[PDB]
Amino acid sequence: TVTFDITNIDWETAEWIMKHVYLIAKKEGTDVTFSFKEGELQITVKNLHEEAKREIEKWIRAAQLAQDPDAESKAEARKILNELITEKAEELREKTKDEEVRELAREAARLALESDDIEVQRVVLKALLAALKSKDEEVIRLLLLAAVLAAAAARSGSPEEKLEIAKKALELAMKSKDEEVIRLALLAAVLAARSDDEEVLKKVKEALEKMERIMDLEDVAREKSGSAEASQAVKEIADIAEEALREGLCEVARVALKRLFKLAKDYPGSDVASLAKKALEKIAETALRNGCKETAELAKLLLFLLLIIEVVLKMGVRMLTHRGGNAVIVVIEGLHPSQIVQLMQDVIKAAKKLGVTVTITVSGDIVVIMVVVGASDEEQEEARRLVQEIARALQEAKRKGANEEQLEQLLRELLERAEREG
Amino acid sequence: TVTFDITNIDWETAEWIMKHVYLIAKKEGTDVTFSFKEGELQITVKNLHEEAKREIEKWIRAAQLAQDPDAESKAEARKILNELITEKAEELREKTKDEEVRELAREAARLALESDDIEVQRVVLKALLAALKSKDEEVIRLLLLAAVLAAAAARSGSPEEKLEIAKKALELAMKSKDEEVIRLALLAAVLAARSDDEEVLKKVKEALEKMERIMDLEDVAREKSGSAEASQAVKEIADIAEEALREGLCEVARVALKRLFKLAKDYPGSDVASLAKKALEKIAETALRNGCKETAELAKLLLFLLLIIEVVLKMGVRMLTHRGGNAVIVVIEGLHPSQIVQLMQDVIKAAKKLGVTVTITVSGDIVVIMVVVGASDEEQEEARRLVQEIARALQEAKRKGANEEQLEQLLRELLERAEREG
Amino acid sequence: TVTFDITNIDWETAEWIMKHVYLIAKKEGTDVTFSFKEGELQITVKNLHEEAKREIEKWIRAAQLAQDPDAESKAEARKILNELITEKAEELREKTKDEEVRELAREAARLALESDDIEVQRVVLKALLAALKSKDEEVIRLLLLAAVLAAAAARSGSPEEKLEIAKKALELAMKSKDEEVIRLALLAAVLAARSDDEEVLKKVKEALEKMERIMDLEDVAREKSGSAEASQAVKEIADIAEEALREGLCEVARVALKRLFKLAKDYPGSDVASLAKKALEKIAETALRNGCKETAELAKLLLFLLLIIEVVLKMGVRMLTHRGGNAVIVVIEGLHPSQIVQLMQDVIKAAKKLGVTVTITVSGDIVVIMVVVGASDEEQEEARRLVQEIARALQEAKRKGANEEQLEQLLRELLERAEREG
Amino acid sequence: TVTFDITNIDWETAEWIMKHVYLIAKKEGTDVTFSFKEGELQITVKNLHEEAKREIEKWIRAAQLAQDPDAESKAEARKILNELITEKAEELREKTKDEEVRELAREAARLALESDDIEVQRVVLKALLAALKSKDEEVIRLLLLAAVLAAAAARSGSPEEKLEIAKKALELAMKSKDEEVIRLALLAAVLAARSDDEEVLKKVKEALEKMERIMDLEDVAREKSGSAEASQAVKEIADIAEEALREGLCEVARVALKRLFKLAKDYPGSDVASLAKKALEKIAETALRNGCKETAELAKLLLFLLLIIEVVLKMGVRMLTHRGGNAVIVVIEGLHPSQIVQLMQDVIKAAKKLGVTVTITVSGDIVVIMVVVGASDEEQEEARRLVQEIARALQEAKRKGANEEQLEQLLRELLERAEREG
Amino acid sequence: EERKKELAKEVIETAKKLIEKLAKEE
Amino acid sequence: EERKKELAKEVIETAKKLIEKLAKEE
Amino acid sequence: EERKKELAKEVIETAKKLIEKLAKEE
Amino acid sequence: EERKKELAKEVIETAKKLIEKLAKEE
Repeated sequence: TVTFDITNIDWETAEWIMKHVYLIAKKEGTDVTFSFKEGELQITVKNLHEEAKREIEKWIRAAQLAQDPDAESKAEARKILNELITEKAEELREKTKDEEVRELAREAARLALESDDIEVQRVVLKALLAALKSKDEEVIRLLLLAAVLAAAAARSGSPEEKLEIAKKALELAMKSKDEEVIRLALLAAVLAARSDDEEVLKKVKEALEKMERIMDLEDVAREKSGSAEASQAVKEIADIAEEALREGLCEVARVALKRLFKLAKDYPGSDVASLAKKALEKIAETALRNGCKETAELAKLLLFLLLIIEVVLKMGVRMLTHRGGNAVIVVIEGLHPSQIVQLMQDVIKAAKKLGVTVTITVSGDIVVIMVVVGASDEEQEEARRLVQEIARALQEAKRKGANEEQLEQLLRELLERAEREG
Repeated sequence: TVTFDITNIDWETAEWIMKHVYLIAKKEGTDVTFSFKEGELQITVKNLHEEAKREIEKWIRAAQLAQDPDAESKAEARKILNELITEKAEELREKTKDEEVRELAREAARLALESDDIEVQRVVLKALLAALKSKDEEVIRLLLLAAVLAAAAARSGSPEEKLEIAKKALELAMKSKDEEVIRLALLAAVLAARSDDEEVLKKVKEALEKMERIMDLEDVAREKSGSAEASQAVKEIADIAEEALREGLCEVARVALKRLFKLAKDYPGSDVASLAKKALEKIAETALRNGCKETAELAKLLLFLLLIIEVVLKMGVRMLTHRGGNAVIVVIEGLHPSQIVQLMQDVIKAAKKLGVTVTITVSGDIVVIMVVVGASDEEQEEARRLVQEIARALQEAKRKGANEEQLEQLLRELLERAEREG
Repeated sequence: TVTFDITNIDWETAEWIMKHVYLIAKKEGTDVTFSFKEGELQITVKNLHEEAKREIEKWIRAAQLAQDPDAESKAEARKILNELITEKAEELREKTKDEEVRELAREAARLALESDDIEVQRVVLKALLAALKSKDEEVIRLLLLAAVLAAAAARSGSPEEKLEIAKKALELAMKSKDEEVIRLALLAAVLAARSDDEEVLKKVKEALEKMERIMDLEDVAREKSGSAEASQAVKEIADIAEEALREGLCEVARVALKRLFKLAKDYPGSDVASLAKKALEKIAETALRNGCKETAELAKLLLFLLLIIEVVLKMGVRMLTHRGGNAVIVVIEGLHPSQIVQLMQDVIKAAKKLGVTVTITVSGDIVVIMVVVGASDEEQEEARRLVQEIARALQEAKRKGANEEQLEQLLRELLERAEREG
Repeated sequence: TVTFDITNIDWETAEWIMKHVYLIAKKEGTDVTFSFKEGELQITVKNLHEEAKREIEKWIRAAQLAQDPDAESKAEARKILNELITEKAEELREKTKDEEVRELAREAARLALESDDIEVQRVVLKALLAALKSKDEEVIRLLLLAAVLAAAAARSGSPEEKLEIAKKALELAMKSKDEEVIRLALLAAVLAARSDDEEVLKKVKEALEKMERIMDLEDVAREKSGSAEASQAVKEIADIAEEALREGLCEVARVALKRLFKLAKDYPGSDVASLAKKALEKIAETALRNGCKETAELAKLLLFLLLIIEVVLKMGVRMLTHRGGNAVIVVIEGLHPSQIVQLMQDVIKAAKKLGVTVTITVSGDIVVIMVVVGASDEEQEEARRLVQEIARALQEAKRKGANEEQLEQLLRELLERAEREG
Repeated sequence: EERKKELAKEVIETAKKLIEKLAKEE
Repeated sequence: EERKKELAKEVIETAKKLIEKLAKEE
Repeated sequence: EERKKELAKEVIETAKKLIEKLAKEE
Repeated sequence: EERKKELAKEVIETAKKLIEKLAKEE
C-alpha cells in the first residue's frame, strides 16, 4: 500500500485535496482510503504508480503552499499550479482533433500563465480536468470557451463592463438547455473578453441580453403552453427575431429561429405550431431581404423539417432525423405504399411553396429525403451522390440484418462519413 | 444504374410523373431516386429493364406533350395516353376471370377512346392501374364501374342530368362504407349513364336519392343510438323500404334490408333492434305481396340470421358466418350438450315462425346450419348434399387442427365449390 | 349412413323427435343431420347400429301413434312408450349402488306403467334418460324423486291437494340452491303423494310452507346483508327453527340450521353472523331440551364447524372442510408452529363450552380435526382409528407430493372408506 | 405407537398438558393425536423415545399433583417443576454463548428455587422453553430479563412498589416495538427488583414513567405525522430528553435520542425531521455540557447517520445501513462519479460541524464509510484497519457476485470479527 | 277437471325444467 | 359549357379519390 | 394479600404474553 | 477592488458550476 499524510491543512484546502486525488486514483484504476480531522488529512492507495504518486505529491505541495500566508510559498504555489496546468494543457493537445479547439486550449494555457489569481488557475485546472475526460470535442469547445471566458474576464485590469458581460453570458449558458445556444453566446462573450474595443463590448452585451430575452420568452411560452399568453409570446419571439435581423447581429437570429423550431416540434398540430410556421416564413423573408445567407437557408431548412415531421405524424410512421450546416435529412421507415405516394405528393406540396432543392430516394421499406440550399450545382450533385449512398448503406445494412438501434447508430457514422467526404 | 432528366416541366405534371414512375419501379421491384426544382425533374433507378424504360420514356414524352399548349402535341398525348391505356386494358384481361368484369373492362377502354379530355384519360389510367394492383375482383368491379361511370358521364355533349346523377352516386360512394350499396348505386348509375332515356335518368336519380336517405338515416340512427330519435329513424327506414317495394326499385329495397340488418347486429338486445326485427317481418310481407323473389326471400333470410345470432349470443360463443344468393350458413363449436338441444329447439322454433326451409348438421363438437329459400327440390337436395359436405370438410379441418381463420376461408372455398359443382 | 323420413308430422311431435334422436346419436358417439318443414321431418345418421335403428324406429312409430286422433293408436303409443320406459328403467338398474335408488326406479316404472298419460310417460322417460347420463347417485335420487312425485301426483283419481303439494314442493326444488333441502322437500312430497291419509297431506303442506318461509327469509337476509332488516330476519329464521322444534320436526330444523350456517359462512365475523352463532346455540339448547337427537347433534356440529372456520380465517390459513353423517372433519394446512399451539388451544376454548367428543391429530404441516357425538365409545374408538388413518393418508399423500385437488379427492375417497369399513 | 391416558383432569390442567406435550413431540420430530372430554385426556405419539416419554410422564404427574387439593401433592409438583426448571436451565447453560445470559440463566433458576408458586414456575418454564427454541442470544437476554423480572417481583413478602414497577415495565414492553428500548426498560426494572432501596425503586419508577411519556409522544408524532401537533410533540420529546440529561438518568436519555432518530428516519425531508435534527444537536450539546460521554457520542453518531442517510436519499441509491457500539458504518454501491465527488464534499461538510473522526474508502464502484468518536488513537487506527478490511471483504463479496442480503450478513460477520479481534 | 289438467301440465313442465336444471348443475 | 367543365372536374376528382379509397382496402 | 395475588397473576400473564410476543418474530 | 474581487469569485463559481453542468450528462 502507498500512504500520504497532510498536517495543519485548513478545511477549504482539505475539501480540495481528496477531489483531485480521487480523480487520479480513478484514472489509475486503484482503490483509496481517506480520513479527515480539524487540521489534518490522511490518505492511502493500493500500490500507486510512481508517475501518479509524483503528480499527487506535486498537488499536495501546491495545496500547502497555496494555503501558506508566506508570499514566497504563494509564489511557489503559482509556479507549481501553472506547471501542473501546463502539463495538463499539453496532455489535451494530442487527444483533441479540431484545430480551433487546439487554438482555444493553447490560449487557455497562456491566459492562465498570465493570471495572478490561484482560484482562477484552479478553475482553469478544473476545466482542463473535465476536458481530458470529455467524450465530445464540442463539449470540449464549451468547456474551453468557458475556461477562456473566465480567465480573460477575470484579468487584473478588466473593466466591470467585461465582468458584467461574462456574468450575463455564463448565467445565460447555465440557464440554457440547447448546447448550440451555449456556443453562440459563449463565442461572442469570448470575442469580447479577448478584445478591448468598447463598441464590441456594447454590441456583445446587447446581443447577450437579446439572447436572454429570447431564452426567457421561450421559457414563458413553453411553461404557460395551451394559452393566449403563450400564443402572444410566439409573436414577441418572432418580433425579437425580426429586430435581430433588422440590426444584423444575425447569429442571435439563428438562436431565435431554433427556439421557435423547438416550440413547434414540441407541440405538433397546435395553434402555437400554426403561428410558428407562419412566423418562420416571415423570418425567412426578413433574412432574404437582409441577405443573411446561412440564416435565411436555416429558416428554409427548419420550415421543410417541420413539414416532413408533420407529414410523418399525419402518416403515424417511424422516422429518424439528423442535421448539418447547409442541408437536412429525414429517413422514413415502414411506409405503406399509399403513404409512399402520399409522402411524395406532400414533399412536392412543400417544395413548390419553399423553393428548395430536394432529393428523395426509395429503397426496400425505407425512404431517405435530403434537402439542400445555397450550394453550387457540383456540391448539389455530390449531395445527390451522398443521399443515394445513405440509402444504399441503410438498406444494405438492414438486408445484412442491422437492428433498429444499429441503424440508429449507423446514421451517426454516415453523418460522420458525410463530413469525411467533404 | 439508369438515369433520366426532364425540362421546363410544370409542377402538376411532375406530380403525375413521379407517382406513375414510382408505381412502375415498384412493379419492377427496383430502387429509385427523384430530385426536384421549379421547372425540372431528375430520375434514377437500379438497372431498369428496356420495356419498363420504354414505358417510362413514353409516359414522360406523353406528359410533356400533355403539358404542351400546342394542340398537335396534345393530340399525340391523347394517342399515347390511349396507347398506354389500351396496353394496360389488355394486361387486365388475362388476370380477370369474371366475364362481367371482362365486359366492363372492354367497354371502359371503348369509352376512353371516344374521350376529348386527358383528365378523363388519367382517371381511366388510374382506375386500370388500381385494377392491376387489386387482389379482389369485387374491388375491380367497383373500380371499373367508377371508371365507366366517370367516362360515360363526362362525354362531350352529355346532359347535365347524367353529371348530376354521377355526382350524386360518387358522393354517396365517398360517404358510404358498405360495399354492396356502393355496387348497387354505381351499377344503377352506369345503366343510367349508358342509357339515354330520361325516364331511366329520373328513376335512377330518385333511387339514388332514396339510397342516400337510407344511408343518412343509418348514420342518424347509429350516432343517436339509445333514443326515441333512433326509433323514429328505424320507422322511416322501414317505411322507405315500403316505398322502395311499392315503386318496384328492388335494389333499393335490397339496400334497405341490409341497413336494418347492420343496426340490428350492431346493437344486440336493444329496443331499436327489436323494432328492426318487427320491421323486417313487415318488409317480408310487403315484398311477398309484390313478388320480387330475391328481396322477398332476403327479408326472411336476414331474419333467420338475426335469430341465430340472438340465440348464439345467449349461448355466449363465437360463430362462423357467410353468404349466398338464396341461402345462409352459420357454424358453432364447443357448444354444451344441453345448449345443442336448446339450439336445436330454437332453430325449429325459428322455422315454426318464419316458414324457412332449413337443415342442421352435428358432428364432433361442431354444429353446421344451412337455410335455403325459393330453390327447387333438386337445388334443395344439392344444398343438403353441400351442407353435409361442409360438415365433413369442417370436421376434417378440425381433425387437421385448423383454427377459425382457416375455416372462414374454407367456407369461401366451399362456396366456390358449391357454385362450380353445379 | 342411414336415413329416416317422417310424413304429416305436427310441429310439437317433430320437436320431440329430434330431441330424443340427437341424444341417441350422441349416446352412440356419431354424426347426424336433420331437416325440417311444415308437416315433414328427415334425419340422417353416420354408422348407425341396427339396435339403435330399432330404438329410433320405435320412437318415430310412437311419435306418430301419440299424434294420431285414434284411441287405438294412442293405446299402441302407451304400449311402446311404456316398453321404451321399461327397457330404459331396466338399463338404469345395474348402473346403481344404492338400493333406495333401485326401489325408486322400480316404483317409477310401476307408476308410469299404471299411468293413463302420454305427457307424464314422456317426462318420466326424460328423467330416466337423465339418470342414465347422471354421474352422482344422489342426483339420481333427486331426479327419480321428481319423476316419482310428478307421476304419483298426476294420477287420474287423485285428490287436488296432492297437486298443490307437488307444485309447492317443485317450486321449492326450483327456487333452492341446496340439494340436501331439495331432497328433504321432495322426500316429504313423495311420502304425501303415496298417502291414503289426509293428515300426512296436511302435515307435509304446512311443512313445505315452513320450508318456503325459511327459504324466502334466507333470500331476504342475503340480498339485504349488513342491514337492520337482515339482522331482524336472522331472529325470525331462528323463530321458525323454534316453531319446528315446538312442532317436533327434526327434518325442517336441519333446513333452518343449514340456512343460518350458510349465512354465517358467507358473511364471517359480521354482526349478522354474530347473531347467527348465538341463535344456533339457542336452537341447539331448544333441540336438546326437546330430545330432537339428530338435529340437536347437527346444531352442535355446525356450531363447532363455524368456530374452526372462524379461527382458521383469523389465522388466514388454507383448510379442507368436507362433512359426513353425525360427525365433522376439518384439515388445516401450512399452519405456523405458534398457530399450531394456538389453534389447539382454541379447540379447547370451543370444547370447554360445547362439550363435544373431539380428537385432533398433527403430522408434518397438517392438522386433522374430527368431532363426533351421541355415538357409543366403540364407535368413537373406530372414529379415533379413522382420524389417525386420515392423517396418515393425507400426510403420506402430501409427502408423495399430492396437490390441492388430489388431496381434495383423497378426502372424498377417505369419506367413502369411512362408510365402507362400517 | 406410544399412548398416554389421564383422568379427573380439570380444563385448565388439560390446556396446560397439551401445549408442552406438542412442543416436545415437535422437538422430537414425531406425529401426535390428542382427544378431549370433560375430565379426561388421551394422547398418542409415533414411537416416542423413552427419555421424552419420561418427560411427558413427569409433566403429567406434576399436572395432576398440582391440581390435587393435597399440600404434599402440590409440594411434589413444586419439586418436579423445579427439577424440570433445573434440567432446562442446565441445557440452556450448555447451549448459550453470551456471559450476561449465562449469569441471568443461573440467577433465574435460583429465583425459581426461592419461589412458592406453581404459576411462577410455569411461566419460568415457558420462558426457558422459549429460550431453548430462541435464535438470538439478545432475544434470550430479553426472555430471561422478563423471566427474572416476573420472579423477583412475585416473591413472597415483596413491597407493592416492586409489583407496580414490574407491571409498568411489562405493560411498556407489551405497548412498544423497539427491541433495544425494551432491553433498557427491563434491565432497569430487573436491577430495581433485585435491589431493596426505596429511592432506587422511586428513581426507576420515574425513569420508566419518562420512558412511557417518551413512547406515548412517539406514538403521537408517528401516527399524526405532518401535523402541527406532531411538530409540537418533537419539542416535547426533545425537552424530556433534556430533563433526562438534567436528571442524569442515563439509559432513558439514550432511549430519547433513538426515538427522535426513528421519527426522522421514517419521515425524511419533512419539517418534523428538520426540527428533530436541530433537537438532536441541542441534546448532543446538552450531553457534552453535562459530561454524559457515551450518550453524547450516541447523539453525534445519530446526527452523522441522519446526514449520510439524507444525502444518500438525495443521490437516490441503494445502500447497506448498519450499526455497532460507539461507531457507525454506511456502504454505498454503484454510485455515479459525480455523486462520489458530491459525497466527498458532503461527508467533509458534515464533519466540519460535527467534529467526528471519520474515514471513507472507495473500491471498484463501492464506497465504505466509517465514523468513530471518544476512542484512543490506537483504537482509531484499528478502526482504520477494520474499515479498509471491510472494504476488502465487501469488494471480494461483489467479486464473488454477492447480493446485498449476503453483504448485510457479511457486515454482521465482520462486526463479530471486530469484537473478537478486540 | 280443468284446474287439475292445467296443474298436471304445470307439474310436468316444471319437472321437465327441473330435470334439465338437475342435469346442468351436476 | 363552364358548369359542365366544373362538374366534370368534380366527378374526375371524386373518381380519383374513390379509386384511392377502393385501392386502400385489399 | 388479595391485591398482590391479583397483581402477581397480571404480571405472570403479561410475562406469558411478552414471551409469546418476543418468540413470534423469530 | 472589492466589487471586482466578488464578481471574479462569482465568475469562478459560475464556471465551476457550468463545468459540472457540462460534465453531468456525459
